[PDB]
Amino acid sequence: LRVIKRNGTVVPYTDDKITVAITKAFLAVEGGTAAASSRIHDTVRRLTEQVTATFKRRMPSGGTIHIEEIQDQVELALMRAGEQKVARDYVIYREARAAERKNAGAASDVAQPHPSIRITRADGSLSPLDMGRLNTIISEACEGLAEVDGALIERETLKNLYDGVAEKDVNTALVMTARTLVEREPNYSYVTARLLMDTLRAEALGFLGVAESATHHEMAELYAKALPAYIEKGAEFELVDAKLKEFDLEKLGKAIDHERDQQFTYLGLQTLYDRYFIHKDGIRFELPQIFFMRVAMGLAIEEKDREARAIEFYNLLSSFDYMSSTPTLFNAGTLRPQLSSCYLTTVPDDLSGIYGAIHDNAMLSKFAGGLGNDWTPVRALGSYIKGTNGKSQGVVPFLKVVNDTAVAVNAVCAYLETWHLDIEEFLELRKNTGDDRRRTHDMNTANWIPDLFMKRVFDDGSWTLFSPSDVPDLHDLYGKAFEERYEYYEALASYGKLKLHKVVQAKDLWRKMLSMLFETGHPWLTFKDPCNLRSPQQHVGVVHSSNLCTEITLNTNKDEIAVCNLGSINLVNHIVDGKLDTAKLEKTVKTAVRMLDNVIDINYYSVPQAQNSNFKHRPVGLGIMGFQDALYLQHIPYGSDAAIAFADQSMEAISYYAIQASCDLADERGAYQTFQGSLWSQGILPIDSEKKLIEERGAKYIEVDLSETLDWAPLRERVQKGIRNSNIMAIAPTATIANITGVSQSIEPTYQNLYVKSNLSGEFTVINPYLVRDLKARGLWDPVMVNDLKYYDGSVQQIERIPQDLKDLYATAFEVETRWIVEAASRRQKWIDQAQSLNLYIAGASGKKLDVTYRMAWFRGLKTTYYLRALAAT
Amino acid sequence: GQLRVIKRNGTVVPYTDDKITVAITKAFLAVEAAASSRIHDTVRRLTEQVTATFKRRMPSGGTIHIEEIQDQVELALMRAGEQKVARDYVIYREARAAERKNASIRITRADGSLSPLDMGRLNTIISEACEGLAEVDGALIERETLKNLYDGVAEKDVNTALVMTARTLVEREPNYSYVTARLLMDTLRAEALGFLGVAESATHHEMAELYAKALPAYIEKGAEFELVDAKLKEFDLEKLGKAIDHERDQQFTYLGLQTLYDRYFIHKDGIRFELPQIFFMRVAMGLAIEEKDREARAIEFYNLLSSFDYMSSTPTLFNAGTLRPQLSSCYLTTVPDDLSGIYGAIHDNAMLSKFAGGLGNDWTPVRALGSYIKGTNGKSQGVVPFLKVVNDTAVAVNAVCAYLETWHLDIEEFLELRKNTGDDRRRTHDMNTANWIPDLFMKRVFDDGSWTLFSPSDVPDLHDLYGKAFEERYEYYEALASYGKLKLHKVVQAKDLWRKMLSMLFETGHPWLTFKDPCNLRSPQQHVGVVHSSNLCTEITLNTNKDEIAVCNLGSINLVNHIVDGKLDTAKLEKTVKTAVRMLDNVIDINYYSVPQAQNSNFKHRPVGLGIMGFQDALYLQHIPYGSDAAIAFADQSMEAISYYAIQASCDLADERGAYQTFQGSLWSQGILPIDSEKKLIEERGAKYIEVDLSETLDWAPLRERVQKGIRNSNIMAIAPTATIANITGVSQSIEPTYQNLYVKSNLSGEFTVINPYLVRDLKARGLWDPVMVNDLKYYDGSVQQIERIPQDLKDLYATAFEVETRWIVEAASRRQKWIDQAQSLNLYIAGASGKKLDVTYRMAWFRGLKTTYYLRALA
Ligand SMILES: Nc1ncnc2c1ncn2[C@H]1C[C@H](O)[C@@H](COP(=O)(O)OP(=O)(O)OP(=O)(O)O)O1
Ligand SMILES: Nc1ncnc2c1ncn2[C@H]1C[C@H](O)[C@@H](COP(=O)(O)OP(=O)(O)OP(=O)(O)O)O1
Ligand SMILES: Nc1ncnc2c1ncn2[C@H]1C[C@H](O)[C@@H](COP(=O)(O)OP(=O)(O)OP(=O)(O)O)O1
Ligand SMILES: Nc1ncnc2c1ncn2[C@H]1C[C@H](O)[C@@H](COP(=O)(O)OP(=O)(O)OP(=O)(O)O)O1
Ligand SMILES: Nc1ncnc2c1ncn2[C@H]1C[C@H](O)[C@@H](COP(=O)(O)OP(=O)(O)OP(=O)(O)O)O1
Ligand SMILES: Nc1ncnc2c1ncn2[C@H]1C[C@H](O)[C@@H](COP(=O)(O)OP(=O)(O)OP(=O)(O)O)O1
Ligand SMILES: [Mg+2]
Ligand SMILES: [Mg+2]
Repeated sequence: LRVIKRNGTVVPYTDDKITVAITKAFLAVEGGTAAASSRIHDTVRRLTEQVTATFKRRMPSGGTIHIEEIQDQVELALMRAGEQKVARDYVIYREARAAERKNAGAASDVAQPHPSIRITRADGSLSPLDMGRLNTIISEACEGLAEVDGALIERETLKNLYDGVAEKDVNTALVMTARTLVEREPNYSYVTARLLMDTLRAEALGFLGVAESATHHEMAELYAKALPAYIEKGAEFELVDAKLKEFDLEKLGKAIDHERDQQFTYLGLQTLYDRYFIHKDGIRFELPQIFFMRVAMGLAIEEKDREARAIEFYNLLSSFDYMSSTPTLFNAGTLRPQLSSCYLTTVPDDLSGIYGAIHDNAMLSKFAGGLGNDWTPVRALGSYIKGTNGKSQGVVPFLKVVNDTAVAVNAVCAYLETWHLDIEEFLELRKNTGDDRRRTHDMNTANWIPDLFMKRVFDDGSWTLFSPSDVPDLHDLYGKAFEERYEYYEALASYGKLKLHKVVQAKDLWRKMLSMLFETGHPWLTFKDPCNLRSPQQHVGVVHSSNLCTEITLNTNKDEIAVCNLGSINLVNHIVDGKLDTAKLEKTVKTAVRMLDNVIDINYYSVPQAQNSNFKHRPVGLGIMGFQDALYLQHIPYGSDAAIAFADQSMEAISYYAIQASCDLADERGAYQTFQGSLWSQGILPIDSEKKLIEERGAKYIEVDLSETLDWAPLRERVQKGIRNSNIMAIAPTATIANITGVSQSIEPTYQNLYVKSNLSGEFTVINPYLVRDLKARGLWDPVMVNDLKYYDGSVQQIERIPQDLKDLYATAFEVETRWIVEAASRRQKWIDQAQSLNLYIAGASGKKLDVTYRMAWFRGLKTTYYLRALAAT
Repeated sequence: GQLRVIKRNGTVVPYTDDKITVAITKAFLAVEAAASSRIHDTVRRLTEQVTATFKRRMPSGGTIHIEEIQDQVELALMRAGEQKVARDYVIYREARAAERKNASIRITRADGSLSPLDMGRLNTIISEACEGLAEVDGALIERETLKNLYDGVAEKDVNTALVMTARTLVEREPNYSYVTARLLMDTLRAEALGFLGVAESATHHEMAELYAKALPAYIEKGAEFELVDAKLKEFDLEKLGKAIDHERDQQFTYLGLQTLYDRYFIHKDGIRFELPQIFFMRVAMGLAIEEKDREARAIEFYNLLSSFDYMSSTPTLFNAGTLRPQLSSCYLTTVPDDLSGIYGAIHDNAMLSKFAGGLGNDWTPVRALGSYIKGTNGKSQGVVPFLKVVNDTAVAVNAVCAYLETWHLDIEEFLELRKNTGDDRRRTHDMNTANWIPDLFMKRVFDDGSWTLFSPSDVPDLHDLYGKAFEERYEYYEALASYGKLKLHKVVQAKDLWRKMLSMLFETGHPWLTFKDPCNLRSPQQHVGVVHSSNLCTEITLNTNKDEIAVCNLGSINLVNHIVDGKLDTAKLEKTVKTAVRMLDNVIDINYYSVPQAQNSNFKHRPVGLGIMGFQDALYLQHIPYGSDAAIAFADQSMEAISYYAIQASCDLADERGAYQTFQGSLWSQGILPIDSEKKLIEERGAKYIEVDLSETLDWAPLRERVQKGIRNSNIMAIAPTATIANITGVSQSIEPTYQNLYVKSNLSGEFTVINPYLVRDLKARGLWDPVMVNDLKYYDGSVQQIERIPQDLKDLYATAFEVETRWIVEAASRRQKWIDQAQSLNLYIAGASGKKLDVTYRMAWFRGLKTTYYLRALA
């Protein structure tokens, strides 16, 4: 055994040097009277033995170890023996002599580090790294952001570079060490996006022949030069609609604001660049502000004032005040643009029309469309079939054809009404096990529940199943009319005059519905009668189901496939110093509704009955997003009366402006064809729809708040003169567009304040930017807090240092009681003419808890519910 | 209690685990990115350790300093092996300490009002607490206590701070034990005098006048609440108040005063209103309640108790002077061989244990497994199923020791009743056990003979026979059984059973070894009964029958107070013994008897048991090592003188009160004193099997002549364990050698290390007491054998229990037993664990004429 001295030399391993060292430390804390002590000597030689033994235990016949490796094991032996005073003075003294070595080494230091790395160009030529341009992009990137250190990033980058780096991976190196900093300061996310933009500018501009490279503020003059170059190459490759050349590109080139690139989060820019920016040969040649300008232009190709409206639409989009739906963003400004990709259908009870509906499913899904299918009219197991002289097997064998079409065309949701004789088989279609002939693992399902069924649940009544072919009028009836006609058929079956039927207990079927929702996630629960009694289009059709995402309530028939034309307001951009900017909200809603009305005319239609319904009724669906983040800005916890109040009044405000905007389009473009007879014609607004719903169903089964903070009487008058759209509002999921704009999803509570993305190199944690901002004000943002958040997967509950006001404000989806989410949705639904996609989160998971929850959802006048997220751990 | 942390700048905050967790976590994070997931869990363990250490150090709460916490955090990290984190914690902590160095008090009275701290009174109570003590520093106490105070500190917590400060200094200078006690007295005075209303507070000097005022108030208030016998009002309370000596409160050690305050001083609604000297006067008055000259005897008894020259037994201290006083709580019974008497005996156990009494049960007469029962036509299952009922009764009434003779056919099951594993129906985990060993059995061991087991129902006379009559009769039954004339029996080798007995004593601690024949042959009462067993603690040898439950009336002499100038003070010793024997004879008459068999035996035979304590300390004051012939001679001659004065005292009481009812026929009437009965035992057993020193130093012949004229007590002497009364008087337990010279008292008040005060005094006298010596003693757990600086004479003197050869203990015990008419509780200590060493140890105990042995404390 030998030891590597501090500097090179090798010497034999001598226990004495260890024994002397430890003895020095004992004699330092004690006096000299400890010099001759059997105790010290016995202790030291014991510590020296277990140290020397440790080196023997890990190695065979001799070896070599570092001098510091021995010092560490000496401290270990002293420490494990509980020698606190001797161990710490050993550490202190040892560190004092390390300081003298470190300092003396720095005094004798010589400086060589030079020159610089040579950046390799694409053509293969070497070039010295530009330090001036490197400082420019990182400074313009840290511009306007707090607690960001540009010099810190430049130093950490400069480390991981080698002679012969390419300018390609010099930017990625800047990005790599920029997102590693978002964990301790979220504002680096903006810095990370601004650095990545440098690659995009070089990529796009170099492709367009404008410039081989450029900085941010250099875009103040280059965005106008790049736009006409972009349109010319875009149309050349048939990636952009040639009609866009009819715009005044010089005027639009000046309207572009290059500073809005600074708004992007890293995730938002990645999203657009990966999937939305136009490209050729893998090269993205569409820059972000030109992307927003393309969408604006595509939405204005038929406006009288092309440029003025295009600028109005570009300003709304590029500022993140509002964001068009995913299909609009992707296809606006391109040939035959699919601007809407959400449809509702109803399937007729004949074989030709069944397979006509299968055919429509395939065509509508050819470009990623989502579908709701009303299958209630199709006759159930045991029904007679003339011509065949046999008996039907019901809807499920046809749903299997639907299921395999969805697989073949690359989602769809089937709806069935609760008295349908196939309902029991329907509830089990998504079980993991069992007969596969009775499963549709690639198709969604939803219950179309009449009020009467829930009434029978509340009252422990019975419930009769029928085949629709024996009761063909029930599906189209609703409200009192349905309940009278249904009880007539019920009495008929009890007197043997309607053979094909099944009597069950309503509570038993209800329990089966909730257990399948819990076990399989399906079928979802949607309510037929509020969707129909509150539909503004009752005079010209019937709502036969909702859509794939359960927020749309539009009529369907033989000649009408309803189309959802969607967009969402960004509530975050309408919160100022803690308050809702009522004034700015009206301006954004007015422009949003116009853009959505334009979508109807520009949209390219594949099936004629989808064009027919859109042109006849002109429904749109204006939603919201950033609700949870808007609560943060007001310091309102989602589980409070104050959040329920904000949800009520914010929807009432948007609703007023949205309805008012539709009146303005009616003055300019004329009311939609079927306006005459609609609820709007009768002066029955959504707030009035709630009142009549309570009258119809009865206060015994529904209770909803009816408060109002605005004056609707003047608007209730102007609406009767005409509006442009049969439906205005719908709150849909906003997965992509919330990520693009950097806000929370629609109305969802935060699912978790922390997530650990891991998809390239290492894993990068992302923490709720609002949570960290509040923890700074309290002075509670530090390394230990970060280590606690990871341990608790982002939950601020049960960490002592956070005060209770923040534990409540940053409660996660599974630690907010479900009643808050339902009551909030209930008050938003008072002002929405369609519905809202409502995910529910339930910890504890019991059939009892599901019962009280979905009874409450119905009792509070909700039209739809969506996914159930259930945990049985609590 | 409330754990309060004192900041670096005086302020006070509540104790919060989180502060420690955050600090330790920062150090973990300073070292390390993916393996950082285990930080939260390991840190929470380390925090829990630290919090548990302060809970264990301050179970009732208290104050603590930041730097004290910091040191416990470091120690916790260091013991866990977190070398990287620990060293980084140290470096950072020192860095901040470097940075820091460069860059009034009011009290909350019980009524909630505030007032500045009376510095003047604080100086006086500290100064008066240091009176007469060397190496005590009143200024240090004041400065160190002030560091632990703060603005708004509760009144009581000031005294607590004083007591805690003084208590930690006990390990540096033992006299601080007296300081700690005297400082504690201040809260006792305020608590008691405020309750009685004679004063709201008082200093020690003020008690010179206030004790006399507080005695009448105490008797009246106590009598009113039925906590004191109303007859104590008949005493001249003025004359007894003047007799109280306030300076005797300055004698208390901290442990002794704390013991009296927690468990003895009369209390009402949680308030002790009985002060120490009043406590001793109540006991004295309680023991003098039937005396002709009540005041003179009460003063006589008060002077004996309050001086610590002698201390009555715990039950006497508890209950003397109260209504229906249980002054004795130690009993012996014998269980007859019939079911009604078996359950009568169990009924007696419950009744006698109703107030913490201890019991010795003789179960030998109950017939063994296999015996015929004419109740039915079945077989007995032995004594153990009934011992199970005894066990459950001890548990339900919560202390009981069952005795079984060595030929009993259930003995092998009896030997295993305290094993930790096995069938619980063959175990009695809450009941003690002891062997009742005949001399013949040991003779068989010495000679490697056989041994036959019988059921007592076939040999019902053996248990009461002893000596040569037992041996003749036993060998008759032995031969009778060898050829079929005795159905139920079992032959074994005596050596094999003896090995099992010793193996069970070592592995389970039970059963103990006691010797039936020395107890009976030397009993003064052989003419009226038979000793059937010893008691719970193995020091008492008294007769029992169906009409007589024996009662132990006990007290012990403090030998420390009878050594002056390194020599035994026989004049003072004579005075102490005479008064002590009187007090014990009074206990018999005053004691309330709930069982008539107990009253009958006490009134007929009037046995008492005067013992000793402080023997080890008495050796220190003479510089006599326990392991030396000088210790044997002191053990011999000190008990000889005590026994002489005690026998003389009992003659004096017979002159005054009459001899006890069964005196005629006793060994006393035959002129057979304990020294004579020892010589008789030698002749009876045979010199081959016993050897005891028979030297005398006193002139016993005239006393032998006087004893035959009449004595007051059938038995006089017994060395009991003195755990509590030795702690009250601050002396070593009974005859035990020092167990350890250094240990950690882990009380509910906190923790403090105690160091042998005689050892510290001798080391100071030689200039060897310093911090290095302290750490040497802590390292070696009090042992001085491996400390080179300590001279050899002190190494011998301060050897501890496991370092004194067991032969020394047995010989000293053998010499004491020459003079004692009953027995002595004798613990033995064996460091070398082996059956061979156990064999020679307990053979020697029998061979040296010992009556009993007690616990075996062993190591391997
Ligand atoms: N022969 C050896 N074998 C093993 N460990 C050794 C040996 N010599 C030294 N060490 C270890 C034990 C101590 O922790 C430390 C010794 O410190 P020290 O005696 O000062 O030696 P060193 O390497 O620092 O040289 P120097 O004499 O200048 O101090 O290194
Ligand atoms: N006064 C002291 N207090 C505490 N520990 C000490 C003291 N003196 C020595 N030691 C311990 C810690 C050191 O590692 C070792 C002494 O070796 P020493 O050579 O003086 O230090 P070192 O090896 O760490 O540095 P260097 O040799 O470079 O001066 O023993
Ligand atoms: N061969 C078949 N296999 C399975 N289902 C069938 C078959 N033929 C008909 N059906 C089902 C599909 C429809 O739900 C229902 C009605 O079928 P359809 O072709 O429309 O007859 P129909 O409408 O001309 O006459 P009717 O409705 O009066 O019986 O029967
Ligand atoms: N209230 C408390 N309860 C328990 N331990 C505490 C408390 N305050 C501090 N500590 C202990 C835990 C660690 O050993 C150490 C941590 O020091 P620290 O948290 O910095 O307190 P501090 O007195 O130094 O105040 P600060 O550092 O905030 O000025 O002190
Ligand atoms: N960076 C660190 N490295 C190692 N240990 C640390 C570190 N930070 C804190 N600790 C440990 C030791 C510190 O005493 C404690 C945190 O207390 P801290 O307030 O930072 O210092 P301190 O309490 O010793 O002095 P002060 O509080 O007066 O600044 O936890
Ligand atoms: N039912 C029983 N179960 C167990 N042991 C019993 C039972 N009855 C008696 N014994 C035991 C208890 C004694 O040790 C022994 C003698 O008891 P017991 O029959 O009451 O005495 P005895 O004197 O009245 O009758 P015996 O004529 O048999 O001596 O038998
Ligand atoms: Mg060195
Ligand atoms: Mg600190």
